[PDB]
Amino acid sequence: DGYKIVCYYTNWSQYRTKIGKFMPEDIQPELCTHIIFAFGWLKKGKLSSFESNDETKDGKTGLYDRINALKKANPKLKTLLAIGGWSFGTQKFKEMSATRYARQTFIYSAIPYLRDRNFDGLDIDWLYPKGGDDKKNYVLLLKELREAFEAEAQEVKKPRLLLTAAVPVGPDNIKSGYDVPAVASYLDFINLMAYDFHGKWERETGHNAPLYAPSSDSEWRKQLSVDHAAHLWVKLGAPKEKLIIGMPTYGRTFTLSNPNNFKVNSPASGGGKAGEYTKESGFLAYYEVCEILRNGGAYVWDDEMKVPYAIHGDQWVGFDDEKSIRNKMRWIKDNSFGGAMVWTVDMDDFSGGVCGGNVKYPLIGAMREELRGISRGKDAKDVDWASVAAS
Repeated sequence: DGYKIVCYYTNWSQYRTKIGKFMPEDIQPELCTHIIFAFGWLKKGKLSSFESNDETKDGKTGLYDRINALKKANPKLKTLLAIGGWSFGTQKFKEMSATRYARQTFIYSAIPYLRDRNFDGLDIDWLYPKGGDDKKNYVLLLKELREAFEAEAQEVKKPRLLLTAAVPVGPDNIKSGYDVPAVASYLDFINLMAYDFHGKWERETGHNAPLYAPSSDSEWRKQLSVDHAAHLWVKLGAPKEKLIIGMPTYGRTFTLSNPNNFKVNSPASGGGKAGEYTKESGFLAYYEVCEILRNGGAYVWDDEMKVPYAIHGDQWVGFDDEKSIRNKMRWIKDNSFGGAMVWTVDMDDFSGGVCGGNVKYPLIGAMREELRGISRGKDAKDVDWASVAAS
């Protein structure tokens, strides 16, 4: 019971190098209440593996089992397998949801797939259903999934498989694809993707996940905040306690058109340069932002948005730190939402050796501390970037 801490683990984090290298055993069993495995896949209309080393074969334990092995040390921990995401696209979801036969084919493939691999549930990450057909068919998919999960539980006399989904924060995306009252009814809980509010696809700097929109925001764009998105879902009929609010352990980066104009909503020429470990322009892991702040980068706290950004030369990154995360946890409690979701567990300072505070998982550890009252350790102090970094 209490607030949830829902952590996404991404299987491609296994390929990162040096400090970035992450494996299932790097997760502390007591860190999260739920771990979601990103991702499974779809083949011939049925739930399947993303990559062969997810599976256990011949002598060799796969990633699925290494993640689920965490439940031996913490029997209260729940695991789910996610299907979807950006690589997956939309066409495969369209075809799988379009007819009852295709939906049932997926569903009766999904139940044994999960049970045989000791998963406690399924997370749907269709990004995104769009238009009237998708809007109806998505509901039909969740309805028939929940239906079948309910029946299975009673027949096998085991706790029912959980059904969850990751959902968008953009008002237009929400309106086009989501019959919210029906969607919420069939889901156990809802992982609100409260990040990617801004990024290199825009011509000015903007924060990845502002709690509140800056005053320099046009009036369309002030809709783009964590606060506005979460309350929009409530207004549309989602129960507050089913809303698990996403928290990014990453930032979105820009290259400033002029290094002297570095505030939020400043002209940008494109994405920030790629980090060594995540190798993606416009994007940095939290521990990559830490490296910047520990090597000459300047830190700005925006008291309007209640989030920080960092500047180094013409490089600009909007990210979340221990300060903004704790304030967001207070906002979760003040609004009675269901808990925090994290994207991802593998981009926090999981080794505890990069950001300088010598605490493993400073960000997620802070979430657990604020929401579930569990200490990060005796002398675990937040990094005060205001004094540590430049200004």
